[PDB]
Amino acid sequence: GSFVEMVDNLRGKSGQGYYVEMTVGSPPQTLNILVDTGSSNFAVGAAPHPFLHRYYQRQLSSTYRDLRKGVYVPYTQGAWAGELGTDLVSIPHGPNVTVRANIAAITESDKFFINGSNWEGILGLAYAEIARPDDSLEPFFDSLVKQTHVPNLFSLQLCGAGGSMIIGGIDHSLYTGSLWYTPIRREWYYEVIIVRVEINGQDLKMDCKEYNYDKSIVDSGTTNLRLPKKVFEAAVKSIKAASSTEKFPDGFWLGEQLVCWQAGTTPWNIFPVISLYLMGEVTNQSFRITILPQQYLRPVSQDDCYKFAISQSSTGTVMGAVIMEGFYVVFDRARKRIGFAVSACHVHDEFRTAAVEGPFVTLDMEDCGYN
Ligand SMILES: C[C@@H](NC(=O)c1cc(COC(=O)[C@](C)(N)Cc2ccccc2)cc(N(C)S(C)(=O)=O)c1)c1ccc(F)cc1
Repeated sequence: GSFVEMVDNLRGKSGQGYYVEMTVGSPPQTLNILVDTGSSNFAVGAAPHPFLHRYYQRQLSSTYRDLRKGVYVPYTQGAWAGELGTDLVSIPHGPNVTVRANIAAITESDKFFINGSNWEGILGLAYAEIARPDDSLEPFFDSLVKQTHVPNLFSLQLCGAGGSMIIGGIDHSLYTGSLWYTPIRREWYYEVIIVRVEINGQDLKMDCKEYNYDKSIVDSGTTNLRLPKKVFEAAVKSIKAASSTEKFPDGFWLGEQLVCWQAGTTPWNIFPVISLYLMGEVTNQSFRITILPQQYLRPVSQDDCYKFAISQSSTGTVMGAVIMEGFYVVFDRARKRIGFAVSACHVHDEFRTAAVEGPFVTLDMEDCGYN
């Protein structure tokens, strides 16, 4: 394939975030940067921190331009403060371009950086609406598309227990079967609409408005599949019922307790598959993505310890790495849609595999979204 030099450009594996190398300033300073579709700021550690191996030294960059303005970014998890500026930025294993991008130099942070994660900054790939301080701070990908001829599209293959970020296109070696597209409802987060949920083929039978209450977003920088409280509770009762060939403590289903098995003995087969039906591109048409326990049970000697990685949220549905590790995911910004196909690297067994299937007939899907 023609995008071959972008294949395998992501690292992670320790399970603490997927990062790409980005080269900033002049002379070059290369740092490991978290690939984050749940936010819209490009920011790098710019001062020593106990969890950082390296950081951005602005004094050493001749092309750095201080915007003389501060920035504070609080996330769902963690927060940071820094200084705004612009500098030259390239991705040595991404597109063959260099852009002048907004960069936040992080000087202070709380519960943001992760010990042993090996990433030192974050690349917010969502839209300007959710950028801080405000939507006038052009996100990196917006700069890329305005300044170059790189097509307005990227795609992500996250390989769980690195992966690929293809910028400007799609690489067919990264997936099997067909790509299925769901509309981006609104360009702020990567917002989508979930129309039905099944556990082992059994409908959860909740009003679809509950699935997207507040919103449903795709976020490569969130570990879990996060579900609204009412949805989470129903899903857990259903998953418990379907996996009742063995029992687990209450706190396991809450993420508070881990269960471990002897190496290579995890009874994947006793846990159900989970299907999310997403709005399709044609009227009354949907498709479904199906994940295995290998996706939603995340590994933490001779002992294989796992955390249940479906959790509750009060800010709507978040399709994090639990979802993304099953699939090659196409963020087709030019056509305002997100595609899913079975990943060439998703973790599975000889009996079951992740799936993307359709089409299905689903009526009144427009009703499912929150206003
Ligand atoms: C970086 C790291 N991400 C996390 O640990 C993580 C991140 C968020 C909020 O995440 C967010 O608010 C942002 C938009 N992704 C920004 C961000 C905040 C902090 C760290 C990195 C990026 C929430 C949660 N949960 C509350 S949870 C346990 O329900 O998933 C877990 C990660 C990402 C992907 C992976 F495969 C593995 C680790």
